[PDB]
Amino acid sequence: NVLTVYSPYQSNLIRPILNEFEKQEHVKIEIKHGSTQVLLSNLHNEDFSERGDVFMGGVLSETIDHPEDFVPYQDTSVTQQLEDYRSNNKYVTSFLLMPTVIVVNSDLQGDIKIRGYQDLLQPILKGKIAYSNPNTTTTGYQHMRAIYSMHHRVSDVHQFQNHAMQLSKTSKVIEDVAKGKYYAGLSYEQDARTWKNKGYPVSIVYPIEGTMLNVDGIALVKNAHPHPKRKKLVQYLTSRSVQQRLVAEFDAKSIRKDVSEQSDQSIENLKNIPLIPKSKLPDIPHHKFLEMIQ
Ligand SMILES: O=P(O)(O)OC[C@H]1O[C@@H](O)[C@H](O)[C@@H](O)[C@H]1O
Repeated sequence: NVLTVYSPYQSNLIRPILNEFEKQEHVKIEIKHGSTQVLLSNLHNEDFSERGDVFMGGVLSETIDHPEDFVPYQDTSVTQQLEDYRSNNKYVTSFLLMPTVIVVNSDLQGDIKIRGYQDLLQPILKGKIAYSNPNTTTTGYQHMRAIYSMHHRVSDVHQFQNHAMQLSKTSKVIEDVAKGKYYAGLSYEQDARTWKNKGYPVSIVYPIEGTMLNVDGIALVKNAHPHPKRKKLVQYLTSRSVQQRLVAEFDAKSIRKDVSEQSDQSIENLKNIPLIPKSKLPDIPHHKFLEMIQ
């Protein structure tokens, strides 16, 4: 009856289009939410027979520690995807492009300038910046990579961590910044846009030193009784019309070549974002980088 999806995404991004899939395909979709690595660890310890069917969200092509929990599968539409971001992981289909961002409370900021990671180290901001657990979250892990990528110095990562408060959940960062508990935080584009569009005093900052771009992925979960419509769901989520819907409604950044680019107001087009070049990312395993910065 039920197709189960693991997703670190928030409900407001995926519940509507997953509802549209229910309406079109007459299948009931339930979502298991959580931090990326928490979902992957819970999935790993799940019986084959209780497991869900699809994992969507997170930098799956680079942070799946147990490939034996997934089925080798990429959607056929990878041929229509942007050349620079096609998954090199046979278990993962690229789904969305998600810039990681700095979020600033524009009511608390005042005259303080925050242009990137270096500005977060200003003494006035000490202990008043937040980020999420790099061991459990995609956002915290990708931000620590971005800081390390600046000069490939672990001391830069430690300097930031000694300056900021680590939170358990990524979405707690944007909530506490938007509500005025912190001056700034390390978040991602869609989560920042959710609260800014709700009227909260939130500024979205793309770090001038280099903005990490997440290639979010979709993967089929190895279970005993896979729902036979799960490949239709992956095709649905990576299709042109559905990707166009995500772009039009959320200012999402599509993985496809044949979908519009939309950067309403303070959301920036990828061409105007100082992305960290691939050549600056050292190609270091997920677990090893976490050992490096511990
Ligand atoms: O709670 P998490 O693990 O940070 O995940 C929440 C989100 O983080 C972003 O960085 C990713 O681009 C999203 O795909 C999603 O994973």
